[PDB]
Amino acid sequence: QKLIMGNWKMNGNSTSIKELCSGISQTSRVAIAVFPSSVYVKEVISQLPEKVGVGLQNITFYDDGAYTGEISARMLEDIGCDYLLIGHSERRSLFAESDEDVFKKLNKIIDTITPVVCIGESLDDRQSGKLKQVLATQLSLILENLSVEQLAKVVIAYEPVWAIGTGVVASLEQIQETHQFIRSLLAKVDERLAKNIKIVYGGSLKAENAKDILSLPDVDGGLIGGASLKAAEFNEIINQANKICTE
Amino acid sequence: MQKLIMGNWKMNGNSTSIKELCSGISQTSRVAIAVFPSSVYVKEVISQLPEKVGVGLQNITFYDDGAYTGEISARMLEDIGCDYLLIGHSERRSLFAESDEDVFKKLNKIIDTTITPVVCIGESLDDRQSGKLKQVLATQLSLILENLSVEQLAKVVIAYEPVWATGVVASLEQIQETHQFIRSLLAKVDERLAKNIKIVYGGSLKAENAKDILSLPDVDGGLIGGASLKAAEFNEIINQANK
Repeated sequence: QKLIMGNWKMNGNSTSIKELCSGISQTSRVAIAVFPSSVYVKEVISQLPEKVGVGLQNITFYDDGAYTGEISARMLEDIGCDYLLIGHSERRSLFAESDEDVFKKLNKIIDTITPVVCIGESLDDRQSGKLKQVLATQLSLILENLSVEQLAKVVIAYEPVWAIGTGVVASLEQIQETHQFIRSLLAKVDERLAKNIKIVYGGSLKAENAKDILSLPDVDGGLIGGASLKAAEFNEIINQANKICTE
Repeated sequence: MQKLIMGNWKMNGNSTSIKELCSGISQTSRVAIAVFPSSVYVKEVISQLPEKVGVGLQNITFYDDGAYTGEISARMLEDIGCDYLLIGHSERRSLFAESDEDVFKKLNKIIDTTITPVVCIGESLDDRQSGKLKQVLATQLSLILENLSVEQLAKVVIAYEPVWATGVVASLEQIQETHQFIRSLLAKVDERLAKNIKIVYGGSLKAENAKDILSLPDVDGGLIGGASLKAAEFNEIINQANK
């Protein structure tokens, strides 16, 4: 179940999305997903087959009621969302989403909807040797209070912020190094699940650099960002993971 | 007169609980009505509510379209067909650290559009009982009344939420002199502008107090929370505020 998903982010409109969902609709035992903006979710699930998983890029761990401008897990399931994004760097950097905020939202849907826990270290963290410290911290509340049965449903979406926006390139060794380390943090709890948990890379992925990244031994797919906005591109990234996983 | 009765469905309801709400609200004169559903339910409300009833979004951002998850834009506000937008609600200011500097950048984004912004203001129990009410209220409109022209400050709605009032309820005449004060602020900008600006009241606008609160001299409309979800009590308040 090679998990290839696309973060659409706040980009697009009603027309550019319907033109894409037709283009997105175009494929062996793999897993493709899409996270559109909140206002377009019911349209997107209506323009795609259920084989494609659809989710939202953020909810709120509050129960329904006096909470303005927010969406809940119960309002998440009513739309028909299969997955859910948790802990994105931009919600963490531009809105100060803490590790406590991540675990609260995760606990809402953990026993239901496959969660997508996003993690990543900053550029100052990697240069100051805070690499392994922060990634263990961003995993503390998850691995300390949940079980193998709940851990298996969690999908880690590693996105290295030290390479996003900073322009600093990411060699395929340090990509494999971090994915190998993230898996080792789970291996400290259970290795049979750690070796069969989907840790998808959420850095800069394009159709040009598609292979040699998914081909790495510790990559279970990608959390594609800007490249996922185009069908001829996203479906090209689709077909790459399809062929390399078969042979 | 003219009343702007608006319903803010904060974080409530489902598709089957909104269809019955929309069709069930559809039963007014030259008196504007608006509805604030969730972003995951906006087009469902557009598909079930009449044209003359406004449908706005609860929260957007000020950043342009780009690498921003979990947010909604002013374009997505316009492309989705929203006629209104709620700005500066006390819950987003309390629980999610929404600042006046955020309120202004989001308001300034949509003021040049056909969308009527609904900027919300209000002080808590600490502020008014300590006399700070005049300060913590002029602060929140300070940025807005600064850079916005008298023409820009038109079609801007001031929703005053009495956050200071659980069992205790804001007194009736204790609201009129409050709505009188905030208009005397824009009276320093322009008396005429402060004479036409619609200022609604963001409190427990329940059915058994429809006329009285809306009959206060400086109450230009209403932004209801819990009773907007029950269309029977929602319709009656618009019906008891038809004139």
